[PDB]
Amino acid sequence: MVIATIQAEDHSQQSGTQQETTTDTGGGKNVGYIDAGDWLSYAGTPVNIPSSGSYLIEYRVASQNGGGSLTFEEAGGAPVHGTIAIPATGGWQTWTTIQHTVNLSAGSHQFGIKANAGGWNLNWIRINKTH
Repeated sequence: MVIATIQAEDHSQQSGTQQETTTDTGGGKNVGYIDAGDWLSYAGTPVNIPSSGSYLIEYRVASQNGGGSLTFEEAGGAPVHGTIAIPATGGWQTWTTIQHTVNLSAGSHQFGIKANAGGWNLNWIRINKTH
């Protein structure tokens, strides 16, 4: 069950990145020019987590050469929720959905993404119930 979909370009603050048109399904925009240290804050759009427990976080990503990774966290960097490696997809507009699980506490969250290593683009993020 889907808690939220957040388009990557709908950040309230960012550092180091730039938006561009995407040719992924649904069109719109993606965030690109992502490098180590860069980040995206979604603090302007808090997401309500109905109950404490496991949530599946999905990322719609593209990467020419692989090697990237990100940290999913509370905006500001604490607490950190999880990390994920971003695989090569073979092109900057060749898209795939990756996922991992995190524990989240119940209540209103302001999420952020920190790039630990670049080389990837981001279309959207989706937060899902598991349990």
